[PDB]
Amino acid sequence: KMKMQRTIVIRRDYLHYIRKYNRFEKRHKNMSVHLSPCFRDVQIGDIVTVGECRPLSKTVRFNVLKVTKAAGTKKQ
Amino acid sequence: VRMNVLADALKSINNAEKRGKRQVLIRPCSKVIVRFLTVMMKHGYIGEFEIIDDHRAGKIVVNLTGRLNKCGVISPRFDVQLKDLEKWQNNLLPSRQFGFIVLTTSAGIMDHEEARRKHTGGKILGFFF
Amino acid sequence: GKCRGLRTARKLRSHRRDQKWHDKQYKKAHLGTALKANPFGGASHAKGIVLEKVGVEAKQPNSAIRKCVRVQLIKNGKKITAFVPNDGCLNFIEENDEVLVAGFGRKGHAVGDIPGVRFKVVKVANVSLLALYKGKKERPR
Amino acid sequence: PLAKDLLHPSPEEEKRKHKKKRLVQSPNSYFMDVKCPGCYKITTVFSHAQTVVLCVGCSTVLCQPTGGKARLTEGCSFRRKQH
Amino acid sequence: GRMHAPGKGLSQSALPYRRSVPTWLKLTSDDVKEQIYKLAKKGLTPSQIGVILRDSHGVAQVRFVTGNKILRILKSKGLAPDLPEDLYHLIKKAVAVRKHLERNRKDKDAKFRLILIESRIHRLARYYKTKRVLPPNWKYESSTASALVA
RNA sequence: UUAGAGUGUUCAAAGCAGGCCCGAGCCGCCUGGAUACCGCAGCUAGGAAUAAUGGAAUAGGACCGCGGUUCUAUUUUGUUGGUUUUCGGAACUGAGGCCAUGAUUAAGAGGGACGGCCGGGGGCAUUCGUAUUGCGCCGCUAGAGGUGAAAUUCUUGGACCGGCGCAAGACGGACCAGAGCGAAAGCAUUUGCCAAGAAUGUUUUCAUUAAUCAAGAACGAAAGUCGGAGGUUCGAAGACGAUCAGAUACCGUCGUAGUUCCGACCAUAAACGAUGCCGACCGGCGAUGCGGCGGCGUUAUUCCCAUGACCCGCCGGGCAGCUUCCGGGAAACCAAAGUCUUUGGGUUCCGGGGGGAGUAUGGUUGCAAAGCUGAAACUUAAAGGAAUUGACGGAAGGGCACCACC
RNA sequence: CUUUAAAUCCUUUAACGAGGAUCCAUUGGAGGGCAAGUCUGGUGCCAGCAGCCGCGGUAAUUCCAGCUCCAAUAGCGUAUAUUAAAGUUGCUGCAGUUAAAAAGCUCGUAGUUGGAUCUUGGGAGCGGGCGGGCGGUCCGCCGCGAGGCGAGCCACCGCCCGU
Repeated sequence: KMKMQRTIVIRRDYLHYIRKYNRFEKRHKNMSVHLSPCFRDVQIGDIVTVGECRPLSKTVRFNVLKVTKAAGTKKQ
Repeated sequence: VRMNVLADALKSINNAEKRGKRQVLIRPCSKVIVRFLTVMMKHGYIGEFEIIDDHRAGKIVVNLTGRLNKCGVISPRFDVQLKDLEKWQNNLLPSRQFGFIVLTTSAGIMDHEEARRKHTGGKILGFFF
Repeated sequence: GKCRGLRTARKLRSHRRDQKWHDKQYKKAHLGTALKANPFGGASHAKGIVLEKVGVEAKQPNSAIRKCVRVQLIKNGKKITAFVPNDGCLNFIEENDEVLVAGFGRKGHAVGDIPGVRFKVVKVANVSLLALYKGKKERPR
Repeated sequence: PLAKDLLHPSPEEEKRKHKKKRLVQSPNSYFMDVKCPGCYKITTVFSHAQTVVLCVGCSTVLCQPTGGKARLTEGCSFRRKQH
Repeated sequence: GRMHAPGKGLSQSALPYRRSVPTWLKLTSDDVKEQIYKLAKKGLTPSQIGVILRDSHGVAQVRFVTGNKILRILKSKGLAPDLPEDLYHLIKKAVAVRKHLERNRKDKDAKFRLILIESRIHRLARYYKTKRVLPPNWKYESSTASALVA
């Protein structure tokens, strides 16, 4: 999501292992992170690397350090 | 459609061994399947086979031999943390004295006795005895 | 005929968390309505006074008149029928006696010829019903 | 025990199987030449045609696509399988 | 088996093993590349262009004698269709049926076949949209669609 | 704490304790109280088979090349203090370069195009065939219908029968089959028209686009409901006549709803193959439908030729059949209900003894009928499937007997 | 006496302290499952027993008792919760034609699974090491210091087999 100004909402997929079966179970937990207001040109659906921080807000703890996907997208 | 292309090949020889034929052909081919049958041939469980080549896929012919009893496949491709390996070869094998289970590994595909010496693990493929 | 996948651990799990409910040996023991209708509060035994003494017949194949007691509990104030298991030990039971009642021996079911009675009597006014029979004790008169 | 070679079968059993079920699959058609009746500009034409062909040397139709194999209007020289 | 009507059909073509020039008629890629344009300009989908080159001209496969298949040729020059050749026809069948459907209302067979065909198209849109051939903001309407097609 | 090592708490459960050497002469010595296990998550570092995932396609990697702008200083006579250069780097910018210049194959996966067909596939119009009922006209007569037997019924107001026509509504007999198509319910008069579809045939195209499926959506026989038009036959309900002890049933004469048609609701059937979908493999055989192929003779033509119709075979996909100890199963049976303790191709729904019950209540859809979702209290020792022997049949096939008949 | 703030019990030495009821062993059974009586008296579909199948209406192997035997032995039955048995909750591991059981059929989003392919190949290469026939050797017998063998302590070498 590219909603409310100066912060974005990121899904985060990962696998949880059930002990009983020998099989995994997909989950996901999505969290808000601040942003550098330098940035337009941060599309959605693209990977990002995020770092920990002091509790910026009620639900804003992690903060964005560098975005990581532009080649699999449109014109140069 | 076809999903576990290892599974279909093994059932193709297993059903052909039960009848008593000498040769059998399997429809698809792969390194996973070629490196599989070589494990059997390295133990003498089968004869000597040929790998027809095309541009499409390749189709292996195998010269079966009356030495293997059953050639199963185990899916999904599990893990073997080398502490579960002794459980597997006791609830999936006829006995400890004979029969081997093949499990893929960071050092190639190899039957479990190889895994113990190279002291590693990895995902599991199938079994024969 | 199965899921058997490798990222399917949830479906194998929310299926068995669903089909367990059809195991009546489990639906009873894990649903609050099963214990609620138990005259005992799930207890092993339950005291309660005797409000009359009645006899009850036997089923078709063999005839008799099993002797019983209409014990009312004090825990819930319910009313239950209690078999008096012994040979002619309905002479020590009397009205307003506070007898001790136990499960009959089939975990909440009748047993044999007795129709609809799931409870037997172990003590009578704080003396053992076995003790009264063999005579070791004696109920003061 | 019905032990027969699936590697070296007769060149005549291979016609007793589908276009796909042979040892190494190969099309059942064959590219053929035609002498263009009345003229000497010899053109190529595919045996299992699904389209007509019209000859400036004839001004009349040459091959007629019917079913799954072509039928030629007038006989001509027919080379085959130079591929 | 098929995707919507049952039956494990099997009538597909079968390429030869030999990957060489026919060596009966070369007419090398300079001619063919500049030849396909005449057929593509005259108006023929890349599906039909292979026929006329195969049936009369004589070509094993355009991918053999020339460099690349009939779309990669038509991609560079600027003769790639507006819509992919399989999608364009699927809309035609979806449009003609809808035309017949607004007249013969109780023709329950068409009202069914239209449901399969709109499902085929919407499956191709959700595939092309990933491969960037079609823009993300594309949407099949069933009303604005007949204006795209003759 | 579990495991386990060392140790004689008299043994053990335990405990982390103890053993020497001598009166004691040393102004004491030797030691113990360890190890493994402790997922999942986080950190670290070797392995890179399998499984995700990535990279230059309308230009991108390479060559410390020669050019601009714009700036950030280190330190040289000015030790410090202000000014100009170059270098190094950083930002955008000018020509050609070395790329073997970058696009794996095209699946007995799939979509799509193409060609000749095929099919009681679907819709709309068109057309025919007898039959039934009604009626007009003419003929001859006294009975006609109907059942096991009759009667209600039909005629002295000429019925039933025979002939020529007229009107109506339904229905497609015989051809019609273990034959065809459709997802299933289902579909059979000639002709036309509209649009679709499987299968084959392909040295065409795209290059993974595909399998299965909660929530959701289209179709869903019969019956039933709502409005309009028609109502031949049959006909729930109804009134009668019979048989019966009763017969508000079977049987017979009438007969409303209904049956058929156009427009909407309803979403249920032993809607059955009581047998999920897709994919692979394991026996033979004679035929059947469609397509294409190879064929020697015949028949339609005066000519192989275009093509039918016969006749011999092959290949794919169908509906199905016969046989076999491949192999399963409780067995009847099964080329799937096989490849199942020698169990694991992928995926959906669903059952846990019988009854209470598919009931009560709650939610929800429905004009109504009802449909979907859906318990417990209590009760019970058996409910239930296949085969085997008998008994029995107002069940058929043979045969005998005056305790049977003629 | 010892133990311990103080006593208490075990431990150590005293004076007494066993002839069958002294110093007396039970709790549940004897139809089957399930070890052990087709023994005697009573009761007569009564009393009652019995987890279940079942016994009781004149000969009760089951009731009430006597005798004899059986189970566990300072413990043993009863009640209920619970685990194994349970392949009757089944991921290893269940079933669905008829025994309960597959939506009427199709489409289909979440969800699950997804064809093939990027040295699936060698060198008298170089060397270290396990066992192994080997050519050699320090080495061990043998020999006359002219000589004969390679495996058996020690292994070494160029080489092959053993994935």
